Amino acid sequence: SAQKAPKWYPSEDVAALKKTRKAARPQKLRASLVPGTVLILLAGRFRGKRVVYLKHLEDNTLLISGPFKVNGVPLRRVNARYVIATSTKVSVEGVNVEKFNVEYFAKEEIKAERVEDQKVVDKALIAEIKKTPLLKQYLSASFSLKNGDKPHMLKF
Amino acid sequence: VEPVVVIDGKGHLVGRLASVVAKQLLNGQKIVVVRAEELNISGEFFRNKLKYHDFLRKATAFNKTRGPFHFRAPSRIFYKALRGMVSHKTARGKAALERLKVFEGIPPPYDKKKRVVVPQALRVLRLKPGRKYTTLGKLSTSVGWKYEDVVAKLEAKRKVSSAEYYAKKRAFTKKVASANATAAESDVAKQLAALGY
Amino acid sequence: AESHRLYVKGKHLSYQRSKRVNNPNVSLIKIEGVATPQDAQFYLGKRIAYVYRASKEVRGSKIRVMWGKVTRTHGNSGVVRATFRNNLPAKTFGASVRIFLYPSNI
Amino acid sequence: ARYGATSTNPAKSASARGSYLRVSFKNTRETAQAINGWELTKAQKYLEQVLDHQRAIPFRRFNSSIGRTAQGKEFGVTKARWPAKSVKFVQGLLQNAAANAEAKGLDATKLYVSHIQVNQAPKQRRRTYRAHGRINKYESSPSHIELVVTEKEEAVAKAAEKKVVRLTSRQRGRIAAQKRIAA
Amino acid sequence: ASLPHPKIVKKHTKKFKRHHSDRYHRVAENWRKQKGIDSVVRRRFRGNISQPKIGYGSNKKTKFLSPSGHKTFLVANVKDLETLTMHTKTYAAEIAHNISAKNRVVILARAKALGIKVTNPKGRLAL
RNA sequence: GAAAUUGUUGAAAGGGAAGGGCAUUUGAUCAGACA
RNA sequence: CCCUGAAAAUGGAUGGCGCUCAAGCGUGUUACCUAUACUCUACCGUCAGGGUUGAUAUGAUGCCCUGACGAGUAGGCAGGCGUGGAGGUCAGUGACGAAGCCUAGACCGUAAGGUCGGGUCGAACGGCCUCUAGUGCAGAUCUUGGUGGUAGUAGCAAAUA
RNA sequence: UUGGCGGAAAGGCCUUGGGUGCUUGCUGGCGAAUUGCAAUGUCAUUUUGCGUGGGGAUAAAUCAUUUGUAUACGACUUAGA
Repeated sequence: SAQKAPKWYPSEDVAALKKTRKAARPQKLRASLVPGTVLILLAGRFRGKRVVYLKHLEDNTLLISGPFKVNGVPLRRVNARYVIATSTKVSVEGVNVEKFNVEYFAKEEIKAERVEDQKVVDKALIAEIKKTPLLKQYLSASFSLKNGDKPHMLKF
Repeated sequence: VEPVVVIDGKGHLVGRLASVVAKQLLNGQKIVVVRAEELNISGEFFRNKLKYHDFLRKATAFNKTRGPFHFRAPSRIFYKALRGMVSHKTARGKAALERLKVFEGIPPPYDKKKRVVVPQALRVLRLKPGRKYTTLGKLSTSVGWKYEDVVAKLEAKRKVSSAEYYAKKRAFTKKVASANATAAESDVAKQLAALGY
Repeated sequence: AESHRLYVKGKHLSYQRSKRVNNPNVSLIKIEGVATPQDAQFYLGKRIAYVYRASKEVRGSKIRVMWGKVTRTHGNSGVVRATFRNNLPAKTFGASVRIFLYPSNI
Repeated sequence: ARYGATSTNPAKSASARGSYLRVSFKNTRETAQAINGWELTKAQKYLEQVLDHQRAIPFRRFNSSIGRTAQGKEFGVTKARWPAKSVKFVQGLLQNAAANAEAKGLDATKLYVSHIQVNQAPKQRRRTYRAHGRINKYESSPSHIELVVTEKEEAVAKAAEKKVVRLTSRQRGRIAAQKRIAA
Repeated sequence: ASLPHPKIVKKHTKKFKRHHSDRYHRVAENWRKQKGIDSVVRRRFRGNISQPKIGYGSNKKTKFLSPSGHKTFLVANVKDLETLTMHTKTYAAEIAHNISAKNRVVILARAKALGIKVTNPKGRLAL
């Protein structure tokens, strides 16, 4: 003793953390998003797939499905900020909704519990869908940025 | 805003049309000026030929070669002054100069194909009326450009093998008009002009 | 359809630079179309991605990305500024550029 | 022993040192490079054609203010000479090795030169008379010769990699759509 | 196996070469505050090298830390090893280069009976 | 058995020098971290 | 404001291209770009003020809290880094490989420099407290020794062969 | 596949007569999920190499030798079953 040795040998204590002041509050969304809206999913497996906003979850998430009969769009979580909320509006008068939460999507192929909930929810949507015109079609078709397209304009 | 871009020099202003195309460039905008022999410039014909006159004497003493080459050929010219504004002597340069072609008269792979203008660089909106101006056409001649009349023949041509493209694109589009009012009062066409259209 | 694109087309012009000293950290955006500082205001915050192609495949792809975003109006034109995780590479002055539409607000 | 950086199987190989050779280094460089990569039996026929202004040793590195020829033309070069003394050595070793290859029991139609190197060997001091009683040097550059003659072989084959795949959960469940759909 | 420190920021990762080093074969890359009256590096002009100065030190917290976050320590023999015993999260070991192979595996072994990480366990491995 | 300085080999670059700085990209190469 | 007046020697210079209801001249309005400057925060250092002996964990020349400052030739001071040998110490490393040398392998320090992976090698040598010096090199048309590009070049041609 | 146009870099443009798909012109019915809340989520077009398989063709040049309309040497110019 290549090397000597210090006098000071640090502490091996690990600290506690300071009492802190950050309370989690409830997300205030942008105002366009009302249950009954078509969205446009800007990313993911379904980038561009026009979809229907059903419920606001607690994890801030959006519970949406297209009508699975339409368009391939199951009941699914989706993030506010990867989504364009448009004008159009179904009514979403008749949908259960209240069974859906954060525990329902717990990655704890397919489930038939989840398959049945798709049919029930869709039959109430499809009904308020067949109200308007060509809407069934607008939900099927994928949205896109054509030639001379200007989002900025393009009032969604 | 496209992959290519076919400008027609005519009614231009070397000078200005000049830039824009160098700017562009440095921003990935393959461009292809044509026609040119019909460029244009501020100033009474005379000059410029005076102007020209110099960038001519400027040589290299000791070997007239290896020195500043004085092209004649409208093309080349435009070029140059284009150029001057694109830092060549680097790579980004060059990678610039490629993007740009140039011919006097619209040859083929363009006579097709559409072309455009560059307003902000049109005589006819820069100048004030009364001021004399040029025509790279003459200029080039005059400082020796064997070929102006061989262009000016292949012009007489294609101003036709065009027109007769025309009086044919136009007797078409017109029937489409006398066969486009039969079907439109149709149902489809009133909802339409409510959304617009 | 034939179109898929649910990005805005647009180009890598520059470094911020003074007449003779440049700053690789900031980059400049030619959003194809956008002509004013307003038109740019829309694309602050929206993400970017110089995509390109290496020869030797990683990671399972031939294709790579650098994740912008757009951060402010640059002067009159709705050129805009545009930190990226990594600084764009210069060879890129004139390369195509995917402004996206997320961190959305519509 | 201990040659230069070889790069071949010594079991199918034969080697040979001259060494402290008094033949010029800048010249021998040039003959050795000219023969390098050869089929041994051709090489010797090539060097015999040289002597003999039939065909030349093309000077590449140590070639300045050499004069030119039509012999070229063959090697994409203007500047080339016939350095007998260099060759004589180089074919005095090529002789050495094809006998050194025959006590290992190598096929003489394959051998080929694989690695041949020449070096500045140490000088040979001498002196000269310059104007005004000035003595200069007047040094003979000598050479360390050495060629590794070898049985040629074929291709390799390839073999590597094992291109291990480390990719994502997002990436799996794209590939999945793929063979589920089509294949 | 760390003590939850900050981030280890280094400042100037690159070596500080000496002006000229490249150009000369005589002038080492070892650093040399230039004293030249003409010098471009002294008068720091743009557009040359930076010279080393304070400035660049590295946070007192993370000084002398591998990246792991341990400070290394020279261990010639096994007595030596037995001062680190307590401070496994803060310190580490590095066996000296001028150890026999038989006395390495011993230290190696003695390491792990007590949790301690060494930064050259490769050493001189008969492999 | 050092360097200058040479010779194979291997990798790379090169339109009137080379080299150096900040910055990324690609190519080669490597540390630790994860439990 | 234009013009004449207005003539110098390589080719050529509002920096260049080029520019003509300007990209000229005069003036006015905004927006905009950008220095190591200014504002804010982090980190380094120095300097100034402060707080902390209660034993009892590790340094009281220690551990903290607050602030303001940081360009430098000549020049002064300070804290370090390294080298030869000397007293002390670690019952230190070592033929199971010390010293040296090569290493676009790693780690540490702002740095001087340290440590280590691999190869080479064959007999001695490091940390630490301290003493001591013939102690640190790029330059002196420095010394001594070596070796280049020049360059397979100049050239080896007087005295009949 | 019929017939035409075009040479300024044509290397493209138009047109007949068929063979056959898809047709969102209007109406339907199945499938799409777990790519787990985004990660370009890879579908372009560069040039080259190695073999299977459908048609085609079956040469020069350089050295050495030689000439002197040529020539410092290379180059040039001729000659040669």
